[PDB]
Amino acid sequence: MSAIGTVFKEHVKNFYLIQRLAQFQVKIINHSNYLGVAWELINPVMQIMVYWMVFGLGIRSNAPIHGVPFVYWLLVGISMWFFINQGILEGTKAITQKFNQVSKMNFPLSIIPTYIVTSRFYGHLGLLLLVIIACMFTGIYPSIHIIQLLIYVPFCFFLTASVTLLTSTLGVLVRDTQMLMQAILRILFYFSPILWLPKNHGISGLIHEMMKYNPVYFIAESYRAAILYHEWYFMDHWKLMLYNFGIVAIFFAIGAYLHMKYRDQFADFL
Amino acid sequence: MSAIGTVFKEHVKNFYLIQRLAQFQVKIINHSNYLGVAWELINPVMQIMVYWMVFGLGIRSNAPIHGVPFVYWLLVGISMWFFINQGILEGTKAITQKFNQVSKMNFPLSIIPTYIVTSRFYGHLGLLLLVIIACMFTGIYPSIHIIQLLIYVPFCFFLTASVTLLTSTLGVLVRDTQMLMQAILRILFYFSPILWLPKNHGISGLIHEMMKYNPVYFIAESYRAAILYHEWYFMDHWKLMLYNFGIVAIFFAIGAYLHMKYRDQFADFL
Amino acid sequence: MNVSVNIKNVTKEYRIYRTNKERMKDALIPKHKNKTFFALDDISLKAYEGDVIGLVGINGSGKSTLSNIIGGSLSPTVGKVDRNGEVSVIAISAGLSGQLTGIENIEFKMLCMGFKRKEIKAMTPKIIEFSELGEFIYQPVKKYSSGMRAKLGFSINITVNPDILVIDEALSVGDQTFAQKCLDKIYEFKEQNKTIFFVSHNLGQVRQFCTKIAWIEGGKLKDYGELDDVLPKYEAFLNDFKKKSKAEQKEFRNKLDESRFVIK
Amino acid sequence: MNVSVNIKNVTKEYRIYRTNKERMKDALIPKHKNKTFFALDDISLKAYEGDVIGLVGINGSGKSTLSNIIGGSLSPTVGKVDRNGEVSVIAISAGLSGQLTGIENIEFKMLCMGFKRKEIKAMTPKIIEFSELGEFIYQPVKKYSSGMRAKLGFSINITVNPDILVIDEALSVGDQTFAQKCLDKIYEFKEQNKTIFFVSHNLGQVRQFCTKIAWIEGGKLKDYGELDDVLPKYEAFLNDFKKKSKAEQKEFRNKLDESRFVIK
Ligand SMILES: CCCCCCCCCCC(CCCCCCCCCC)(CO[C@@H]1O[C@H](CO)[C@@H](O[C@H]2O[C@H](CO)[C@@H](O)[C@H](O)[C@H]2O)[C@H](O)[C@H]1O)CO[C@@H]1O[C@H](CO)[C@@H](O[C@H]2O[C@H](CO)[C@@H](O)[C@H](O)[C@H]2O)[C@H](O)[C@H]1O
Ligand SMILES: CCCCCCCCCCC(CCCCCCCCCC)(CO[C@@H]1O[C@H](CO)[C@@H](O[C@H]2O[C@H](CO)[C@@H](O)[C@H](O)[C@H]2O)[C@H](O)[C@H]1O)CO[C@@H]1O[C@H](CO)[C@@H](O[C@H]2O[C@H](CO)[C@@H](O)[C@H](O)[C@H]2O)[C@H](O)[C@H]1O
Ligand SMILES: CCCCCCCCCCC(CCCCCCCCCC)(CO[C@@H]1O[C@H](CO)[C@@H](O[C@H]2O[C@H](CO)[C@@H](O)[C@H](O)[C@H]2O)[C@H](O)[C@H]1O)CO[C@@H]1O[C@H](CO)[C@@H](O[C@H]2O[C@H](CO)[C@@H](O)[C@H](O)[C@H]2O)[C@H](O)[C@H]1O
Ligand SMILES: Nc1ncnc2c1ncn2[C@@H]1O[C@H](COP(=O)(O)OP(=O)(O)OP(O)(O)=S)[C@@H](O)[C@H]1O
Ligand SMILES: Nc1ncnc2c1ncn2[C@@H]1O[C@H](COP(=O)(O)OP(=O)(O)OP(O)(O)=S)[C@@H](O)[C@H]1O
Ligand SMILES: [Mg+2]
Ligand SMILES: [Mg+2]
Repeated sequence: MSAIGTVFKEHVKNFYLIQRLAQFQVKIINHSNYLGVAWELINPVMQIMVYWMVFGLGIRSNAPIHGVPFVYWLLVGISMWFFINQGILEGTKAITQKFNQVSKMNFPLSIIPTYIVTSRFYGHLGLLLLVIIACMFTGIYPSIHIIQLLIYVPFCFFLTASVTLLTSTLGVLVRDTQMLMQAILRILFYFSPILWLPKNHGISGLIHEMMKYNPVYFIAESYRAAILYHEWYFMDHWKLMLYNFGIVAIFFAIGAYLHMKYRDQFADFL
Repeated sequence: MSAIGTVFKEHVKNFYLIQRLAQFQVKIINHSNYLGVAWELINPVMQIMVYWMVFGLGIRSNAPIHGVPFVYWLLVGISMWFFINQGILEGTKAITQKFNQVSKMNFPLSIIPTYIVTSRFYGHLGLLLLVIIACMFTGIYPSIHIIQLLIYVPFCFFLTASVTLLTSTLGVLVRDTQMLMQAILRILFYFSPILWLPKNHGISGLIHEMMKYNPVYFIAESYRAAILYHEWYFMDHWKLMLYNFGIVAIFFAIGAYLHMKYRDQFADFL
Repeated sequence: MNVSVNIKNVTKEYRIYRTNKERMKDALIPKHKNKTFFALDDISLKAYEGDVIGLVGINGSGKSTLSNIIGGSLSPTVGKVDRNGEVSVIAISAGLSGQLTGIENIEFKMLCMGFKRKEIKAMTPKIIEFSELGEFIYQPVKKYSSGMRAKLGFSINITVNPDILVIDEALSVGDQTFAQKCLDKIYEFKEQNKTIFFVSHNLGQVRQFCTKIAWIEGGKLKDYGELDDVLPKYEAFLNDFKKKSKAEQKEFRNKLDESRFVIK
Repeated sequence: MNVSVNIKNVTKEYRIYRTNKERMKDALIPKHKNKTFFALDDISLKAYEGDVIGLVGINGSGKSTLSNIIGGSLSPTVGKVDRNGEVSVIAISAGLSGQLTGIENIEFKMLCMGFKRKEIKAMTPKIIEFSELGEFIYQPVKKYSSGMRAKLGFSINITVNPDILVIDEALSVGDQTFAQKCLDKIYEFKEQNKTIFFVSHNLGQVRQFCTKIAWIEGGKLKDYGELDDVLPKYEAFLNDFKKKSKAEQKEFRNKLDESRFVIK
């Protein structure tokens, strides 16, 4: 219970520090590019074009889903994926390559994976703004239901930050854990509603029912209901939202306890 | 023409150097793992299980293909993928992070992406041996047609090495090029016969005809004909093999010219 | 008269492995016996306010381990360190990024040392003036020379105001025209009565700077006391070592390393 | 009497950018005018066999640029370097990996310097004996101390046999008990009549080691000649610089940097 308060207080008095270090990390990883920090926008867009060419034309021949054309349906669903994948991949190893540069300084050590996640959250916010503007060009305009993004986008950030806070400590203690994340993230990607809906294709009693336990299913569905379908998603899916909040709380609790136990000994595992 | 002979001679008097530096690179990237260098085997196997759970059970309900069960069909087809993806990804940036440690030594600079590729080729060879042993357990035994692997596995290595030799020089001159490879490799992955065959699903006149221009289609099909189907693949697909050899020769020619032109100036672009 | 740093029975032990099989048995078996190396072995010394303490000894003695334990980066296996006051370490390169420009590195390193936004905006220009980089402060750090990078790192690192200061291997930095400013800044740190720990092999700077000597030999505190009492004995050991044969020096190194290794 | 290194009109120019927009215009426009920095400006000196040449100068003068141009790592923008003989550079850390053990680093670094398998297997044990690491030669290099890593890197680097040798900032390495062996090895390199280029700020080692001095000031060869002719004038410049005011030193630095920057 002291671990929760410690990690929470180190996150709340260092909000500007997290934002500025995330901006510096964005400038660091894009320094030698001619296009600069625009690649954080360009590379997900190219991957989106690849995924629409494969899973839209090759699988269902660009058929509409729920009265929405497939390109915008996929565009709202895949918007948070690149952030989730990149934040979980890069911030699992964040303390592994960033502890030694702040070890001799009095630094809040629990915010290192958080700013590594925020460096991808910037590109997520830019991509989401472009996705909303691109959805404006068809006839899907923002209704009153779009203020649910003020709940859903911070939820995606907090899920990524809690998972990253657990997996960064586990990666320092066992390096093998970072190798596990490649298979884990493909499990989270393909077993989700982002590229397909298993209602008009195959079995719903096993494939679609087990997809609800993925937090990705809630995040993609919630953004689609906020942006595309113009419905309040929490009227019919409040139990799923409660389960997702419990998942976030459990990940944050276990991650905050493990970090407080091993933070003094991190030089030993590195 | 002097560039071709120069790169070829630097590759043929440094074969032991390439092998030993590749072994050292394998030991370097797996040093802190408890399981050691076994992760080069374990992580593709876990990804194989994910891809069979998704594209085998979810898409076609583990239906057999060409008289072969889907798990072994996918197992022979996906064996070279992880090597191709990892070698093209890591060796595009090989001169970017490895030039400065050999810049002041008299070193053959064209073999750096080659040993970075060979470090993944070791795990490819181990995975292919396990795939053949796993295919033995059903009733598919090695016939006389398996000596085509002595042509096809070096072809996969040489394709990866030629593409890597071009893309390493382009990455030093323009860093943006390394950002392009993420979308390019997904294009090469999904538009191929590794996870599906577009004959029993959809259009063959456009999707399946354009898949022949992928070198991946030849490599997966050739391994399957050598290992599973027990046929000589070059009787019916000699034109495709000639096209693939021409692709390898063109990639090697353009990569060897660009490397010879900019190798003295690499410190300038780094 | 008031104790600033109190080190009581500090021991640092490292498990030593040759294969991955040994590492895995030690991790998985609750009573596995393995080779253990004593980087430090029962160190007990206390520092007062205004003490400038020089850590001397041969390579691999354990003075960087003791300095990192004092600075808080490294945890003791056994014993406790009690510090009254803040601790700062002068290591010039820890926050420096080649990709960032010199102006960007000053803010990033200063944020990582814990300075606030108004403080960084206040003391950026005298850091720029002290570094004397000129037009290259808007250029990336990977385009610098080694002396320019060292000057920028020292200019950022010298702006701390701790109670306990730890300096490793460098009182000064740069060429001959820059070293006197570094000496003046370090002597200004000495003038405000701060506990300074100095780790170096340069015995001239140690003699002209420090007031107490902590001699570390083989993970143990060989001697601790005043500079004029302890430093001539370390110098006598140093001149006595070169007058031995190669077999005698190898015997001394083997006898030193025999006690530092133990199966437990 | 025979020329070993011949440097003729060597100039190194670097394009200087502040934004990515300037970098992109220079790349895409055939006659774009941009700020250019002269790291070196028309250097002409020739070295004979047996010459030990010290490269002196203030920070950012261009002596590492000239040493990398001589060593072959860096290409001149203009001019030519003609070398009769092989060139080796003593840089201790270039092949050292923390992940590799010291025994593994010796083979990896030696393979990267271009030694053959039989040569590496022949001279591994005297490298181990020279490094004096003991039991830590089977331990990973990231577990070393800084002096141990420096000793291992020097022990691997000292085994080259070139015609032209380039040494940067370190004749010796380690503590006081190890530096004499490094001095003996470097003096043995001097004894077999090799052209040695030495780049350092330590004027005592330069005076006791070198026979000729190349003074570099602001990217230009200020003076080149015998040690007793050129080194007292560089020392006189060094003592003259500290007796100026801060405004005079800033004026000298600005006048030095004014000629090195040009729009072209
Ligand atoms: C690089 C790009 C290349 C792409 C590579 C190609 C691979 C594409 C795979 C195609 C696929 C994947 C489904 C996706 C699953 C996603 C969940 C996974 C989640 C796991 C984590 C999509 O096929 C879909 O599934 C159904 C299959 O028909 C169909 O459903 C409909 O069924 C109702 C009647 O039962 C119907 O009344 C109602 O309208 C729908 O409900 C859908 O409309 C169809 O789009 C699987 O379907 C396979 O393909 C074909 C479809 O036609 C099908 O072949 C034939 O079908 C007809 C004769 O049978 C014939 O007429 C077709 O001409 C011929 O084709 C195969 O037999 C089938 O097995
Ligand atoms: C695929 C690969 C498979 C193989 C993987 C095998 C890896 C297992 C490693 C075990 C591990 C990882 C945590 C596990 C994950 C988190 C769990 C939850 C995850 C849920 C999502 C947990 O080790 C923890 O160590 C704690 C030490 O405080 C200990 O605390 C309590 O312990 C006792 C009461 O039990 C009690 O005496 C103690 O006082 C308590 O404090 C914990 O009980 C113990 O679990 C870390 O091991 C630790 O490593 C340390 C530094 O190397 C090492 O300390 C060093 O000390 C010297 C230097 O200073 C030097 O001598 C050595 O360098 C080393 O000895 C520890 O000794 C070692 O244990
Ligand atoms: C998404 C992002 C979009 C933006 C991307 C824009 C990037 C474009 C960059 C252009 C680029 C990349 C090659 C292109 C890719 C390969 C092509 C094939 C690919 C097929 C798969 C090609 O630049 C090449 O440079 C050669 C230089 O020898 C030149 O050769 C001939 O040139 C003339 C006759 O044309 C003739 O006078 C010359 O003598 C010939 O030798 C080539 O013609 C020219 O193409 C590299 O630019 C080069 O960068 C160099 C170091 O920074 C720079 O030298 C430096 O000199 C000083 C220091 O020493 C210093 O002053 C500066 O540091 C810099 O000046 C070069 O000047 C510059 O040109
Ligand atoms: N993580 C580690 N695991 C095992 N041994 C270590 C580790 N870190 C340091 N050592 C050993 O601890 C001993 C002393 O470490 P240091 O304090 O760095 O040496 P030192 O006294 O500073 O000597 P220098 O730096 O060469 S003057 C050396 O023998 C190191 O090899
Ligand atoms: N890639 C580069 N781009 C631009 N300027 C550079 C680059 N590399 C070096 N410089 C500049 O070139 C000048 C001289 O470089 P160096 O030779 O490294 O300096 P130096 O004479 O060795 O001085 P030291 O190392 O501090 S004693 C410095 O002003 C550097 O900032
Ligand atoms: Mg230098
Ligand atoms: Mg040290």
